[PDB]
Amino acid sequence: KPRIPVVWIHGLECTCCTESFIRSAHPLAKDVILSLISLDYDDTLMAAAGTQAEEVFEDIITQYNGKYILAVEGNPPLGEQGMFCISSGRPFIEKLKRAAAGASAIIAWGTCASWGCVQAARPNPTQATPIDKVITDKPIIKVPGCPPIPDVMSAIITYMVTFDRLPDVDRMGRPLMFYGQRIHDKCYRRAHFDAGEFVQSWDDDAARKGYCLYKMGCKGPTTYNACSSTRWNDGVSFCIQSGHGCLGCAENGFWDRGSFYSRVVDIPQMGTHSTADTVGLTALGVVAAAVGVHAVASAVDQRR
Amino acid sequence: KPRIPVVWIHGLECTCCTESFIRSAHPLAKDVILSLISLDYDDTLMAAAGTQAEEVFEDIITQYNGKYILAVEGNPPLGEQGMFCISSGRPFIEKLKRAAAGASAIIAWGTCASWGCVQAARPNPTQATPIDKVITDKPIIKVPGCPPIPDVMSAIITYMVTFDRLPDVDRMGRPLMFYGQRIHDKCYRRAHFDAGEFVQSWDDDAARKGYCLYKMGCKGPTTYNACSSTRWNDGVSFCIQSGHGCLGCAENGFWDRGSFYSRVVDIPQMGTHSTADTVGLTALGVVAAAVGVHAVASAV
Amino acid sequence: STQYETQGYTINNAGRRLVVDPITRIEGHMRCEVNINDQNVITNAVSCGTMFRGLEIILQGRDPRDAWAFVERICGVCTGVHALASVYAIEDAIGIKVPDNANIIRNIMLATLWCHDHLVHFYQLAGMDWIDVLDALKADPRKTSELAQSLSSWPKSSPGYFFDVQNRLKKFVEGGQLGIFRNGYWGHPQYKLPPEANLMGFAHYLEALDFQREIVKIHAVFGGKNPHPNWIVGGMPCAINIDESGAVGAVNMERLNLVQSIITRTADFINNVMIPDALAIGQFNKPWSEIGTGLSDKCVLSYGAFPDIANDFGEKSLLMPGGAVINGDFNNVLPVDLVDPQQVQEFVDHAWYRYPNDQVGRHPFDGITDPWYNPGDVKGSDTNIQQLNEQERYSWIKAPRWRGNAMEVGPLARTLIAYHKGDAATVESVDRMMSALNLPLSGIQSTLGRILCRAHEAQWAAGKLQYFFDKLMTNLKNGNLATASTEKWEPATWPTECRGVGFTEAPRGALGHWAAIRDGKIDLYQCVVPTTWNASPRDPKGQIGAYEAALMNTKMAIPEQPLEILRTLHSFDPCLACSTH
Amino acid sequence: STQYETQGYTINNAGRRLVVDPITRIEGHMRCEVNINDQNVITNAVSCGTMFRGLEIILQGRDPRDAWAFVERICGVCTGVHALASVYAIEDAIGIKVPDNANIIRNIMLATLWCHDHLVHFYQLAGMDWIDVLDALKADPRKTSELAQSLSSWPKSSPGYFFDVQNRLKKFVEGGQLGIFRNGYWGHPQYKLPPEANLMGFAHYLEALDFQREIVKIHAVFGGKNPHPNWIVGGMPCAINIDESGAVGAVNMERLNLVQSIITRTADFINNVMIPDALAIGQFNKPWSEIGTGLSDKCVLSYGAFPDIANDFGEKSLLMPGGAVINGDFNNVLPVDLVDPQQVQEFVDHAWYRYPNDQVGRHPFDGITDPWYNPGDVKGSDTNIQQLNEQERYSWIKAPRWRGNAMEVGPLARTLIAYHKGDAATVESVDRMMSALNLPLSGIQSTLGRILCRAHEAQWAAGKLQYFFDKLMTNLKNGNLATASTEKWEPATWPTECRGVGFTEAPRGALGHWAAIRDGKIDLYQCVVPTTWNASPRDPKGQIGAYEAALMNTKMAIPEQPLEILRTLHSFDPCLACSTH
Amino acid sequence: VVSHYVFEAPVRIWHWLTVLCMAVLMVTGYFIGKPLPSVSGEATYLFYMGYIRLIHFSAGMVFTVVLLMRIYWAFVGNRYSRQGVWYEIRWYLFLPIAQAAMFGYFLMSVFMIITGFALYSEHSQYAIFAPFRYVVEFFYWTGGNSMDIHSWHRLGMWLIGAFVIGHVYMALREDIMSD
Ligand code: HEM
Ligand code: SF4
Ligand code: SF4
Ligand code: FCO
Ligand SMILES: [Cl-]
Ligand code: NI
Repeated sequence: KPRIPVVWIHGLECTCCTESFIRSAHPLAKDVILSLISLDYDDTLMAAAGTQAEEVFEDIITQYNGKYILAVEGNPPLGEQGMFCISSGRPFIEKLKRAAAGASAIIAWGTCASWGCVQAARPNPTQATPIDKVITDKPIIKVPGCPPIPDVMSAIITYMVTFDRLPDVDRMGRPLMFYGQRIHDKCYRRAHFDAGEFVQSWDDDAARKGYCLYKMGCKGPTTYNACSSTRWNDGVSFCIQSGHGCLGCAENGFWDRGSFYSRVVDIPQMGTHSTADTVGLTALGVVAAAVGVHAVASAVDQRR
Repeated sequence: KPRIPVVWIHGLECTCCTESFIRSAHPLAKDVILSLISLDYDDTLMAAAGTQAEEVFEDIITQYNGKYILAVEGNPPLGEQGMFCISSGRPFIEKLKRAAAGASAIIAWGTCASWGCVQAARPNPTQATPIDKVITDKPIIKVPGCPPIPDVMSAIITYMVTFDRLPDVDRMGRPLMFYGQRIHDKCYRRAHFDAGEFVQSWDDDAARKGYCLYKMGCKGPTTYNACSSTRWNDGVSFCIQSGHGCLGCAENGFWDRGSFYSRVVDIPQMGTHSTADTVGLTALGVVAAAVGVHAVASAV
Repeated sequence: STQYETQGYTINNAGRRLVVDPITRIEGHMRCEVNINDQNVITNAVSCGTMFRGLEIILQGRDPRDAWAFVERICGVCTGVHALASVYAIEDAIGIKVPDNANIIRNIMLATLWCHDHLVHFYQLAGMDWIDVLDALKADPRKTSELAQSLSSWPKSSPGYFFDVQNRLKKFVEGGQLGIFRNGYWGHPQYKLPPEANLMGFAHYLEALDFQREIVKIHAVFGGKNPHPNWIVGGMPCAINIDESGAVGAVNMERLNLVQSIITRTADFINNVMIPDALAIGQFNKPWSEIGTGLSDKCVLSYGAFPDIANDFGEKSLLMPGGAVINGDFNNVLPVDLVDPQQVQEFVDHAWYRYPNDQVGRHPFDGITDPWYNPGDVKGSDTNIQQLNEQERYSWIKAPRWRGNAMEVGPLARTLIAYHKGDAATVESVDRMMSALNLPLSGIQSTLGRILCRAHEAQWAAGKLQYFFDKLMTNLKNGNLATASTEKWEPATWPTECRGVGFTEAPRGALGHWAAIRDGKIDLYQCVVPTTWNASPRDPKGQIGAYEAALMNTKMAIPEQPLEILRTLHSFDPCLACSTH
Repeated sequence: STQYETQGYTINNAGRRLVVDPITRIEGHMRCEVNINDQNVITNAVSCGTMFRGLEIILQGRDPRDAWAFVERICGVCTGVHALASVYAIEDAIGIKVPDNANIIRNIMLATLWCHDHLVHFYQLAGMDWIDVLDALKADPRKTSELAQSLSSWPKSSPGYFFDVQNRLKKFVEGGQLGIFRNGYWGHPQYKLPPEANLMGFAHYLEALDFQREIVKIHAVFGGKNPHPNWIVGGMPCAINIDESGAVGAVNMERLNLVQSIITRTADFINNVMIPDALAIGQFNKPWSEIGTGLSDKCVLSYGAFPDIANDFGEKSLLMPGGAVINGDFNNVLPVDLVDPQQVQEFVDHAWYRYPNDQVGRHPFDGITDPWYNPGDVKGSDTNIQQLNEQERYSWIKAPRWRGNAMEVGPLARTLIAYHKGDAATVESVDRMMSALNLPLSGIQSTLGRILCRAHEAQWAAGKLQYFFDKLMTNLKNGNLATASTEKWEPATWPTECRGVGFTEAPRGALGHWAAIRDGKIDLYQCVVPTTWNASPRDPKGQIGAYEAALMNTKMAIPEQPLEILRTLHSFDPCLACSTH
Repeated sequence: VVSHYVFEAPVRIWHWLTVLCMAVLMVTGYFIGKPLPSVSGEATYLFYMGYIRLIHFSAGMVFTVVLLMRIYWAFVGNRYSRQGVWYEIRWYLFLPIAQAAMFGYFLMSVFMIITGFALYSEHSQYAIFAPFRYVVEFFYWTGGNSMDIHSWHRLGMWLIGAFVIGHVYMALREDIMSD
């Protein structure tokens, strides 16, 4: 009958993960909090501040020691003795370590907690390091993405509560359900990528027909998430559907893999129609010069 | 300020199109009826029955002659003097003609009104014929699908009201927006297709990973709709996502194009069954024996 | 004019003849004709189906695995039930047994169809028979608020809310474009709802027409789309993946979450909008518990439905019980058998079909769908029926009879069968419902009875949805994932010659598909649909169908305005394309 | 302990020191410290941002077209505003000029952020300061119903509804797992809502936490996703196709329909749930129109936002007006210039940063983000701050000053600037709002004033949403479709060396991005964020920030329970990751 | 255009090209319809169905252009130009007909081109291919979908195969009989 206690801490973060979690459509963010788990500590939502909030924290990690789930959003800085993120007058990394040692398992929310995200991009001034580099004695589920898909977050939660176990994971620490397949492999525009039909510059004829964004630097070919399948915000849309290439925001160090707008190295591309087209025009051209000498038309289409 | 009058008739139909239209999420079916158009006649929803319903019909087609839109769902039968569908004691085809002549434009809803759908599949007992074979003097927009996607129906409606014009059509009468591209063209499982990754039998390891359904006879490769892009029921799912191949239910005579679970299918002119393979392999073995006869004729 | 007695009724075609063609707020095409006397009482009723497509004919020579797709398109309103009936039958024929989850899913599909179908009927179709739409304009919003709050814990009830609804309708009507309310029956003395209840009703009419669309998302998940979802012989296509690589390609924890949320919302809606409105229509239109009884106190039929033990259509498994009552003896609920040729029969002596001998009845395995339009002396012509000839052939609907008996099927039948069989759940649901209305048990055998049961059934169905979901989840928890059997998917593996029966309860009554296979091809496929039972013409013995029976002895207040007729008819939930196929 | 006067205030660090660390129900990490006297009145306030990531440093040497993506991740609460500020600036630098629709869409994105952000703050963050959650358990549902109905035409108001809400909360609390309400402040004498208003409030808290999710679907359409949508230098990626083949690959009539429906629902919700609750919190907590005034009656600032003429950031175009007021002279609303080095400056003599000379202020184009943590004699250690040393460096937040003046930015600022500029719309919205509360105009310059304005702003934003939509549709009607410019997309076409300013009004206040380009690379990128203004430390002259100012002279009822502190702070809507970046 | 210029070899170099394209077309084409057994895992990095699709399309090009000019030569080199008489030539030639395999072959490959390009150009390349959009409009008038074009196309393959079986005997009948 009692709900399972969850502690939710925040390090260096933009709060996009807590923002995402509450966007959940099924189950409702509301219903998760009132019926599925006992969200016992979360700086972003809780009533208690200051020495009252300090007191809830201590009371919860004490009374449910060994028994509670630790959600972490954002990451700890190591620079300047960890004081790039101060919590209750002390480095954040200390609150993390004390909460971690008392937890049974740890969810690492978003690219921040999983990998490092933006605060950890070149030159990484705060020396932000992911949770798996700081907490090495506990099970950690990495649910990456900047943010992860709300319904995926909630779905992961419901899996854990309903099935009373941790989701299956790849060698990386990511739940297999939503991170087992690349965006590029469930992309609704694959048909175009397969043909060799690409957007070449924004709002061109191609883009208007929803051709492939591969050449606008889409990084779906190397990004494991569920955006092309599950999609964002109650299945409304996702990066690619809305005309922009995948940034790869669920992938380790994606901020540093060149520009968002450039190709993508080492993904095999060979167009069905594009190549055949070139073969046809390349053969026509051979006969064109051999018998005629090229084509100066007059109608150019004629068929009406 | 006044809303545009719409007359909605039904021939031989299953009513899947009127059911679909009301599933619309945006704008709401409700909001379409109360704000966007004046749905002045619809057998399935209206208060008036009998000689009251006859009276509304007559009154609306008279008072708005030349000015109203004619929605047609289902199709007219030609057999048994058209009495396979009786309306007010008279063949349906008469009600259609009399509503058509008074209309400014015609929306042929679903595969029934567009193509013929199920009632018109072999041996076609009622001789169901599509609207465009019976009404030849009016503009007809074909919005096929058994049914068409609810939000597509409504979207087409909103296009016509907001832009005050008929949607642009392929050389077949379908609005270009949603029927300009094939399902196979915007299939989320395309990656698997070209890869060579197919479901072989239902619920197999492949099927669980959501591989291509081509080999389970998916007809998406030859079916113009928007189900892979727009999707069904507030973008929840569609045939392929939910594990079944496209039947091609927006395409002309799709009921008669072989089995649904089959790639290489019934050529209806070749009769009973006889598929491309069947007839080809029949011919192949014919000439294979015609070779046997002239080789046995080598009297050297 | 001729007169004869049948089933305790005196059928008399003398006196003024009234014609209701076309019947509206039903599925498909119906014509109704009656006779009234000096007291404006119906002494003759004529139930004609004015459409036919011929699915039975079309199906022949088709791959049995393609059949569900064809016959699903029998009806778009009861979309999916025919497919279910199909797969059921082909499996019965070949001898295929589906995996548990396949069943649990199929049952979800059906419970969903019940919830949706019943709701849409109650408001969009039947509602206006009882709710005087235009009278809402004379309602006080504050009292409408106070009323709705007294009947229901439903949140949407503010006096401001009913005021906006009223104003929007006032806006709608104000322009002279009544649309669907045009030339309606408003102000008929049989409209008995007070101003405030009319507004409360109409507001619920619109809320329902909004909410209905969400229920079918459950279909969209498993079936792929609604209307007209997808199925397979062997189980279900919608393979389930819960915690392996590529769960994005299957039914997964997120998808199941969607379903779950729709279940909760559907249950909540039915229980707090429809259910209270049903009881409230019962409250104010009370004398209708004695009008339109028809066959319901003589002969009722259920096949049974919702098999909880997978691939077990037996009594100890079907959550919705089967059985038949005849001659008003409800203490002896007889077992129904669909194979038995002396049980389900179809006479066509009054239908537009051709038999070798048209005086005998054919059991569906011997069925003959040979269309032959032939109305006879109709006083008009073949292309102009002014008045059907009920002495001869007069409908596209075949006349089915259980052991020669004329039956009523549907929600009311299901309830009496369930009740008198002793069903713990149903004895508590009916007794409290009738006690709430201060009406006796017999009050349920009526035009009002039919509406009340339908609403009860939606409540039941939505309850059952949650039950089925839970069942599915327990399997998933317990590592049971299989959704399809493929062992006998190949035709090479089917009996060279075989036959089977598919049966369930469609929202409108008892559905059966009889199918025969020969060399991988459909040899025969015959359909006996719920409305075929209810809207049935007469048979050789002159016995009348459920419809014509329920219309008899009904008092009409205004003869040219056939509300009393419409009320009685709609309460059965007519579905003509279903009945004719 | 030392004492000095500043801005009409007497800053005194003698007397008991109170420490509120960590501040909750805000975005990111904040520490607040105060001093109280014998009368329990705040005589000193200390505003410390306890986080830093260093976006300005990271951005250096990246492609300016990649910048929006990096800086969007400054904040996930005000998600998207920083991207907008970015594109604006890179376009200002290169000299880009976007198509009309691109703007209309961007304005939509912002209005959407306003609607959503404000709503979530009013309920999820600030709400509990005013609504005694646990006191709802002592409310009578019938009176709670009667109250809600007196205030609003909102449909969800049945006595049954408030009863379920109460019961669900009673179930929640009954187990000893108060969760987020654990060790809260309930029963504090500053909670002034009656039982019934508390339940009405809490029911709205949940309804809001549900509805909020739907608003962002507008982002999902155009942006692709929310949080953190996508953008491009040159306009917007979300190409539009309405009537031509392949409209399935673009923003089409169906997609626009979705957006439309969200606009309607968002407007309706804000107007009937938030707006009434705001006024109602105003009604019962009335003496708060005189507590927490701060800088709001001395110095306020707006840059301006929502350019209606495309690529025209002038006064005649920005729908949300810009301007600054200093010394309480609101009759002379001064023009703001972001290029001018004698206007926007940033002093770091009290922040953990390093300057060549730390006594001067640097305009953003000369900005230096060199982190240098150095707290000094804090009576504890470097790794254990028991008490910050406000005499020296004490925050990760830079101190920005407009012309040396300490400013307040945000909803209240925007309103006074808009009002005193003569804005026809704003003079009618404020005058009626204050007249409804029987409070004078000056009542708006307060902690309560701040909440009221925010609510008014959401109302405004949702109205403007519909406006922007319509504008976009009129273009589509008129064959105008272009969504992006691509002439200067190539780096080969950019000036070898150039700089630009991006500016708008984020939900919290005035936002500016100053960017410098050299050889297709970011040379410099500096950010001055709304909360950086508000939560600002002191400067060389010892002047205090908007926060520390609003906390001064505030009476505390219980010192160990800092509700009065939280109330004042939350009303500014703190966003610390924004303030620090 | 990616390449330019060759010159031209002897004419039999263009026969061999056909037969090769022909064979390649048939194999690949067969497996478009009845695809090989499914492969497994990580779609990004594999693309089998697509190559047997790509080779087919481009083999088609080389084939079509080789045949268009193979014909262009045949009837300009003929000088026979540049119903009544076709029912009088079959009535004194009944009173060795493998020249009706030249006509059959010719027409079959032409038929294949038309059907195939109706299918290939239907992602409307809009370029020169508009004529082939009548072919689709035809098959709809016929009774049904673009699906039929597949069915009929495939039928062409088998029928073409029949002419090969009828050729390679007729060939190896005289190649063996070398008296
Ligand atoms: C005599 C030479 C040819 C042969 C033997 C051949 C054979 C085939 C076969 C057997 C199919 C499978 C259709 C099915 O079973 O559904 C096919 C498909 C196809 N063929 Fe050909 N064909 C030939 C010529 C051409 C030409 C000249 C083109 C022009 C580009 C072409 C383009 C296509 C296309 C576009 C498809 C459908 C591919 C898909 O579904 O993605 N074919 N061909
Ligand atoms: S847009 Fe990206 S994920 Fe989609 S098909 Fe093109 S390359 Fe693959
Ligand atoms: S399932 Fe059908 S439409 Fe989808 S990729 Fe496979 S063949 Fe194409
Ligand atoms: N319900 C339903 Fe349709 C009917 N009658 C079926 O079966
Ligand atoms: Cl899952
Ligand atoms: Ni922010």
